[PDB]
Amino acid sequence: KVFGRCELAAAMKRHGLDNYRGYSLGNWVCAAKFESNFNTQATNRNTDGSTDYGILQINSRWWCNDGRTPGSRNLCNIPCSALLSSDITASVNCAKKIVSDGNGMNAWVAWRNRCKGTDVQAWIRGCRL
Ligand SMILES: [Cl-]
Ligand code: NA
Repeated sequence: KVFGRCELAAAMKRHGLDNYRGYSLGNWVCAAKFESNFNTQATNRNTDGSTDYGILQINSRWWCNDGRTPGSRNLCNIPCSALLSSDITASVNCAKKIVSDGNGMNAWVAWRNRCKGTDVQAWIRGCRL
């Protein structure tokens, strides 16, 4: 599923991400834009043999089991394919763990490089939330 900006903003808010660990909703929307272009089906292989899955590109090195990432962890206790559903529940629940790992949203290098320090309000402008 390719979400619209406001559709994703609404879903993320419903699932408790607005101000989660102090990160406003626009941060999460911005992160999803640059991680996946709002596409739940997005997958991308990392140089180390892990893969990133879903709207927030969650990495199999640490967070989910994809059956092909040796010597990795599954801290969200899920198959990575669950992170590709039209329904973002699994991605959101796992993201809540990630953002608590010590680095906050810096865990998403695309957030740090493209969203951090921006007028993130722009991402939810116009949306009826
Ligand atoms: Cl933080
Ligand atoms: Na894993």
